[PDB]
Amino acid sequence: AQYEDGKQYTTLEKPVAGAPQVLEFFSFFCPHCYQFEEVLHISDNVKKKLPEGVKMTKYHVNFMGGDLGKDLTQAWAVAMALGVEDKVTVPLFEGVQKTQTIRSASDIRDVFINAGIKGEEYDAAWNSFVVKSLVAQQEKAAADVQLRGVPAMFVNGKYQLNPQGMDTSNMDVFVQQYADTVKYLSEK
Repeated sequence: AQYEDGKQYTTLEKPVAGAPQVLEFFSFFCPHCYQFEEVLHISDNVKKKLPEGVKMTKYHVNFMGGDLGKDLTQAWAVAMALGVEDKVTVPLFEGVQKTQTIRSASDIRDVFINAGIKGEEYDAAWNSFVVKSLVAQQEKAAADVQLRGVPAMFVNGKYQLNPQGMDTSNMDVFVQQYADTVKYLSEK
């Protein structure tokens, strides 16, 4: 067939109950994640082809970058809580990986301040239990899909995208295949 288990995607031995319909994992420290988001625009290309009524969820991971990596997961929680993901994703990626001007929790906060989030608003979110649960949710989701690496994407808690089974020659053909595969999986 055109889409095959073991080729464009794999199937989780242990399907995740109540998982987000489309779940992406990343780290702001992850070079391939920078490529996925800032050059390939995988998330956005996936979103453009998704069926009506299918939401995309994106979680950060702790295991790269030590203390700062965890600070970044907490800041991503803040971004989700405040609904400002599309204002901070690019400057966080660039701050960590392009300029390398993000070296502490304060440097992360500066990105939000510069993007127009009020200091009081950021600090209240940062120290909130809503954000602590969002951090825990991200960690629990990683456990649930038995996550080994990033970037990664899972559909309906059942299927794992397998980019190594797709074409890598033309970036653009790759991105289209990846996006087409997520849409196929969402309808499966």
